This record gives sequence, C-alpha cells and structure tokens, in this order.
Amino acid sequence: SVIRHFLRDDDLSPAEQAEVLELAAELKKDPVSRRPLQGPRGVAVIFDKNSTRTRFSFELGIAQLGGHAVVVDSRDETLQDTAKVLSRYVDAIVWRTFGQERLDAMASVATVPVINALSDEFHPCQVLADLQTIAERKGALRGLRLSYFGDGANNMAHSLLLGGVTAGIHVTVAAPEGFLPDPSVRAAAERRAQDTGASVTVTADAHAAAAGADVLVTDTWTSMGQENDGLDRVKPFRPFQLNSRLLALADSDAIVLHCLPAHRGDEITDAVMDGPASAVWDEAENRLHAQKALLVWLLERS
Amino acid sequence: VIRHFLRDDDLSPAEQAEVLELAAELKKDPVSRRPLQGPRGVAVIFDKNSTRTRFSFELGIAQLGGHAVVVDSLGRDETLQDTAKVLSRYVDAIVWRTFGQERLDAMASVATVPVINALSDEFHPCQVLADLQTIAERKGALRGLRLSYFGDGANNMAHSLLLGGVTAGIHVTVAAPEGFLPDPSVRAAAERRAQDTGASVTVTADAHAAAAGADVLVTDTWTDRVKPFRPFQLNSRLLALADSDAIVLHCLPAHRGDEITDAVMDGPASAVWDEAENRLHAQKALLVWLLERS
Amino acid sequence: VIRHFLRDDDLSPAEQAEVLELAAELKKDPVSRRPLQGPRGVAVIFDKNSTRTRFSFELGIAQLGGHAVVVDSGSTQLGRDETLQDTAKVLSRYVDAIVWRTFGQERLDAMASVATVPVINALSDEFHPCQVLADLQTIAERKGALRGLRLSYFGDGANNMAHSLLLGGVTAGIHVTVAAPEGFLPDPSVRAAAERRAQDTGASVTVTADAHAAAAGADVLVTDTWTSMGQENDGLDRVKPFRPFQLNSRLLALADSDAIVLHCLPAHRGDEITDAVMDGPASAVWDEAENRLHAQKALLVWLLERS
Ligand SMILES: Cc1ccc(B(O)O)cc1[N+](=O)[O-]
Ligand SMILES: Cc1ccc(B(O)O)cc1[N+](=O)[O-]
Ligand SMILES: Cc1ccc(B(O)O)cc1[N+](=O)[O-]
Ligand SMILES: Cc1ccc(B(O)O)cc1[N+](=O)[O-]
Repeated sequence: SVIRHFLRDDDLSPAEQAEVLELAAELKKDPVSRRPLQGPRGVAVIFDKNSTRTRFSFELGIAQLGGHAVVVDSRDETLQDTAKVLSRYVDAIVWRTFGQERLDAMASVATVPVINALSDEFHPCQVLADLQTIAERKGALRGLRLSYFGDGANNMAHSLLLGGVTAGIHVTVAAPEGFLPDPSVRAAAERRAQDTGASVTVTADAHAAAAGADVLVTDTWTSMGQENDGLDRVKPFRPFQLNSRLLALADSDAIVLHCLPAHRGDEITDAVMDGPASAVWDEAENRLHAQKALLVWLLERS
Repeated sequence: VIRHFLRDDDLSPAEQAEVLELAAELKKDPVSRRPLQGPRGVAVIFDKNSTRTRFSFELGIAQLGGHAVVVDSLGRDETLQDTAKVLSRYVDAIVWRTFGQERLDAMASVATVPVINALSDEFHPCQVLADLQTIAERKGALRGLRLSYFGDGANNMAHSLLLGGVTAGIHVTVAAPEGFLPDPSVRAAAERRAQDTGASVTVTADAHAAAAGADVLVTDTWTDRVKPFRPFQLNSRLLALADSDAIVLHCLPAHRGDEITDAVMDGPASAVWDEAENRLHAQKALLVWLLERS
Repeated sequence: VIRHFLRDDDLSPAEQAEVLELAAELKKDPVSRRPLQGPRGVAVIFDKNSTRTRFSFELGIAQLGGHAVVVDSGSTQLGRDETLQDTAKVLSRYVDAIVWRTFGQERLDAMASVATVPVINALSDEFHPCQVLADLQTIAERKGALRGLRLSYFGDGANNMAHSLLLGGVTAGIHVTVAAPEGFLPDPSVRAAAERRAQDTGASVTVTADAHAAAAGADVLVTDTWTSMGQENDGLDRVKPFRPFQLNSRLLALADSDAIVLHCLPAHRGDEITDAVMDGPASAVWDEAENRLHAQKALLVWLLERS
C-alpha cells in the first residue's frame, strides 16, 4: 500500500475529506470505538516549537485510540536518519515544524504516515475541526459561504482556502494589501474549487466579505515569529476586526469561528466571542475528534 | 452540582470521612475504581513545578483508568475563563498548583468539572488527607486525638492541619514563634468548624507544652535566617514528652538536622514513609469522590 | 533478593543468555508480557536528559502494561534537597523499578544498596549496559551464536560504550578488542573485571593502538562519538588522536567479509563513521536502534520476575 500523509488540506480529495469528517462525527459519539493503536503502539509527537494545545489534543486522542503518544519537544541528525529510526518505533509521526519543505522531506522517506500538526504555511488539522463544527451547526457544507478576516497569508487563511473549497464551500479572504494569500496556495485552491463547484475570493473590503456570509472566521493578527518583523501589525487589521457590526452584515444564522487562543479586543470582540453565533468552544473540542479521525483514516489506508 | 476541593473545610466532617474510607479501600485494591476508564483526561497544571505532586497525581490518575495531561510552567495567552471553558470539554477534572487562592476560586466558579488545589500558598489540603489516612491506619479513630504542628505556623501545612484536623475531630495545636502565626481568617474558620466536631484550636509559642501529651507531632520545612524556628525543632527531647505510641509526620522533602533530626525521622515514631505513599491513595480517593458527586 | 543492573557483568553468562532470549521473544510478541499491568509505575529519572533513552524506556514500559513516570533534569538533582537513601525509600513505595541516568557509579551503588525494587542503569559515565544488550541482540540476529565471535571497538577506549562492550562482550563469550590512542584507554578496574569474566567464557580481552590490526579478521566493528557533551570543555583536541580510528570503507574492508557495523545513536557522520559505512550493507545501526526497545523490555521483565 501507498503510505498516506497529511501535510496540507488538499492532500485529501473531496471524497476522502468527506470520509474523514464522517469518521470525526462517529468518533465524537463513540470515542473509544476505534482502537487501531491498541497495544499500546506508539505515535511520535514532535515539536520544533512547543504548542501546549496541540500536544494536549493529540496526546489524549492517541491514548483514546489505544496508543501511547511519545512527545519530543523543542542538528545532531539528518531528517532521513530520524525518519528511518522513528519508522521502527511508532505507527505514525505527528510533527509541528516551520517550513513546508521539512515536512515534505520527512514524508518522502518515512514508511509510516506523517501529519502536519501545525506549520508556518498550513494548519490542516484545525480546519478539519472547523469543517466538523460547521457541519454540526449547519448541515451540508457544499455551497456555504465562508469569510476569513485578518492576516490573509497565515496558516489558517491558507488552510481555510484549501480545506474549505475541498468541502465545496465558497471561501473569501478579507485582508489588507501586503497581507494576501501565497500565490501558489491561492492557485491550488482555485483549481480544487473547480472540482467541487466552490470559488475563491480575495478582497480588502471587509464589509463586502461579511455580507451574506454563513460562517465568519478570524485568527490572531501576529504569530510569535512575527513580533520582531518590523511592521505595525495593529493599524492595518483594525478595519477587519470581527465585531458586532461586522457580524450583523452576515446571514441572520451565521456562526463565528476562531482558532484558540483569541486576543479579545483585537481580531475579535467579547460580544462576538460570547454571543449566540460563536461556535469557538465546540470548534476547540472538535480538534480532538477530527485529529483522531484523521489518524484512524491514515493508518487504515497505509 | 459541581464539587471542588480548594481548602480542607470544603469537605464537611461526614464527607471527609467518606474520602478517608475510600482512600483505605483504594490502598487495598488500587485498580478497583475506574471512573476515568477510556482513557478520560485529567488536566494537571503547574504554575510552579512540583515534581512530587506531579508524580503522585500522574500515577494515581493512570490507576483510575485515566490519562493525566500535565502542563508545566495559565493566564499567559488567554483569559482564565476561556481556559476553564475549553478544559471542561477535554478533561473530567482539573488539578492545579497555583499560588494565590483568588486564582483557584476564579477557575472553580467557571469550570463545569471539579477543580482540585494540588498545592497553594495558603493551603495544602491533599497532603493533609494523606496525613489523616496515615494517622488512622496507625491509631484507629481520629476523633479526640491531640495533634501538634511545630515551626512555621503561617505556611500552608499549618493552615490545612488546622482546618483538616478539626474537621476530623482532632484537637490541633500550632506551636510557632511570634512572626509566623496562622492567618487570622483560617484560625477563625477552624475554631468555627471545631465547635461542630468537639475539637479545639490552640496557638502557642511554647513547644514543650505543645509536645506534652501529643499523639501526633508534625513539622515542615522552615523555608542564620531561621533563628526563630530552632526552639521548635522536632528532636528527641520534644518527642520524649508525647503520649506513648505517638507518631511523627513530615511531608517530604525534609532537611535533616534543621526542623527534624535523624533520630526522630528514622526512629519508631516516624510515619513519614507511609505518609508519603498515602498521598497516592488519598488523592485518588479525592478524585473518585469528586467525580461521582459531579 | 532484589536484583539490579548497574553494569554488564551484574548478569552471569547464563543470566545474560536468558535476557537476550527474552528480548527475541518480545520482539516477536511485544505485548505478551504484562508484569506491570495495572498500571504499575516505573520511575525513569534523568540527572541529564537523554531523549532517545526516555523515548525507548517510556514506550517499552507502556507495552509491559505499566506507566513510566519521567523525571527530567529540570527537577532538583537527586542528592540536593534530599539524600539518595531517602529518595530510594519513597520511590520503593510508588514504583516497581527505578531506571536512572546519572553520572558517577557510586550514586547508582548507593541507590541500589537501599532500594527494595530493581535499579537499572539507563546510561552512566562509566557504563552503557542496556545499549550493549541491544548490540548483542542485534549481533545474534545477524550472526547466530555469539560465542567465539571477534568484536573490535574503535575510538575513545575509556567511554561508557568501550567499558560495556568489554564487560558485556566477554560475558557473551566474544573476543573483544578495544582500539584507542594512548591516553584514552579503558579504566584498569573494568579491564581487569573483563579479563576475569573472560576466563569463565573462553573470551579474551585485547587493547591496542593499532586500528588495522584490530579490524583484521573482526566479525563486528563498533564505534561511538569521540566526545560527549561533558567532555567538550576538557581542554583536549578530541579530533586529531581519533582520526586513525575512523570506521571508514578501508577499515571495514580489512575485516571479515561478512562483518557487521554497530554505532549507537546519535552518530556524527564524517567523524567517527563515514556515510558509506553507515548506509552500506554491513551496517546494523538501524536494527540496533530498534532493538533498544526490546532489550530494555526484556531486562525489566527479567529483573521484575527475579526479585
Ligand atoms: C528511541 C529512539 C528514537 C529516535 C532515535 B533517532 O536517532 O532519531 C533513536 C532512538 N534510539 O536509538 O533509542
Ligand atoms: C486541547 C486544548 C486545551 C486548552 C485550550 B485553551 O484555549 O485553553 C485549547 C485546546 N485546543 O483547542 O486544542
Ligand atoms: C532524537 C531526535 C532528534 C531530532 C528529531 B527531529 O525531528 O529533528 C527527532 C528526534 N526524535 O523524534 O526522537
Ligand atoms: C511521589 C513522590 C516521589 C518521590 C518523593 B521523594 O521525597 O523523593 C516523594 C513523593 N511524595 O512525597 O509524594
């Protein structure tokens, strides 16, 4: 069998993503019913930069699959040497790293599945959790309208583009000039959207992006590695704040998503986070179920 | 109906008796209770690392069938209320080592799973449950025993021995020098609870009088900048004034030669090693009890 | 009678054979032995961190049904806030075995002298005995019977691997040669213990500065890093003396034609070992890395049942 990896959202076809999302709903209902790692078999969970929430969710999820997560947090060894030995110890490799080329290198030589837990360019597992949450609140994903606001070149904007159009969602990214999606990601999303009937829109007009939306999404304006980049990373993003005024422009039944943690008062307001349209708490919980589903699916296919 | 354990008197006398009985049952049959089978998660969070606390909780949770998710050294990148909401979706209880009591109260008022004070500046209520289990297995009934704590009367063990001790019906004496006495509000709460159980509260600077007739002698680390505590050293002369078959307690680590001597720590009155082991059983019992009530 | 494993010759030749057979059985059936079902605890304590040591022990302990409690070096070093004797006393109430990475051998001795559960040396300044059990399992897999094989170690002859290959190798009946420059020779006490154990097994001990002679006719060639982290500031040029002892293709071609190459990880490609040797058909480094899991599980199962 071909060893499958999940390094970016479009590594799953539309039909494969639907299978993983259906499995996430099944696992939420029956969380110890799938035990492919019974033994326990190991899963490596490796951090080039520590992420407590990522480690938390995978550590518990792997245990609930019957496995034992071995956490290695933040040189002496080539990536090829690491892939070779880990393939003897564990049944999958979950890795939080920086550049995408490193994930590609690991996945090219490892003989077990490699999962991008979180990287600079993509956050594929969080977007599976998002799609699971939208399906819970709204039903069918195909044809929904989703708008993301803020830094249009960060990992969530890229993954909402790719994962969203894979699900058949029309995705809009509202971002200031200078902060737009990577051209390669945008072109890949446009091509994938052709297969599903979705579309890709990029705009600097936050009000137009909010009008008619079914889902509004935002994220922190600045990652830790961007704090020293020299830019004023507040002034450009203020018009893109997800506040009550913006939300009132969307569909009456619109929901709001936000990868945690949120910086209340910056990209999102208290009234929105804590109001009836907020799905952020279900979204955070569903990271557990969606990651378990992804692991089960990759392991069975590999 | 979500019960928390932030300080010793969060359990009533009857509820404390239930937890202590459960701790004895779990010592006998350590994998017989599996409320966390799955595994279900328990968050174990440290604002300041404590290896011994982490060690005992991590193993005990595993023996309840659970998986402890340990977070070393909250409130860093998100509000405490946001943290409580999400944690309540991932785990069945929250074990937290933090400093001020206002942080514990804040987490407990929002979380919809039990919050346990693993160790704090003001109280050490899990360690006192382990002490009470140790006293009961060596002496039987707790009601009416005389317990004396020696040394720093302002620290968390003095407060918890006062509150947890009188909750069990024990007459508690704190022997301590002038600049290091119990917090007045803890003392008042312990005097109130002692009226319900027939116990009493005494605070004195006279170590000889506190040791005379004691059934349980307890001390703890003092931290010469420790001159005022040396008259309260738990040494062979003090122990010789106690009731026959008295026992000596000290939560670890102990600084031998400071607050306690080798002859007392390694002698026949010492229950320090059983006491350390019973932290495992008592914390498991607390978790089992809170989980079934919540 | 509580058994410990602080150094390779803590097992007799017959006992070592039992552990190695158990390691082969556990490789075939990795969750069939559950002496720690419960879970029972095992303490895994690091005075200095070693990721690969923790990785392998943590997973192996879970596969025995247990739960590893890992205590890293950030925690106050054992001996500082508390005597080793007090620590052993309390750990004995919490866990069924103590796995400890520490420095001087006297600390291990003090711990095992009072603990009432088995104490295992995970890695120390003087010995690396669990790694050599993994090596012996790997050699047996590739070669069959260990008795009478010729094994040569190259590089720093006074580090923990050289000492454990001497003691563990002669316990298995292997003729062990250490090839090292003057000033980097095995500890005399270890060499004398190996020489004594060797006359029980038909083995032999050789120490030489001649790398070519040590490679000629060898069945197994082994090396390790020339410097550990604690030696980087010892004042010595730790490259120039070891260059003649590099495991490269020319050295390997002197050995027996079916010789195998071992190196515990990490390895520094280009220094003590070359890419061609690491990645060629004689290399057993990857199987060796994997067998750390099985050999450590076997050692724990054996010590727990014997105690
Ligand atoms: C357990 C383990 C894990 C990774 C590596 B390696 O070097 O990436 C090595 C080991 N090992 O050899 O014990
Ligand atoms: C697993 C976990 C734990 C805590 C938080 B939070 O924001 O305190 C978030 C997550 N999460 O959404 O992955
Ligand atoms: C020991 C080690 C070293 C490096 C890496 B890595 O991914 O750069 C991983 C490990 N590991 O997973 O054990
Ligand atoms: C769990 C544990 C482990 C070790 C020690 B000790 O003092 O080395 C103490 C405890 N304890 O008292 O909880």
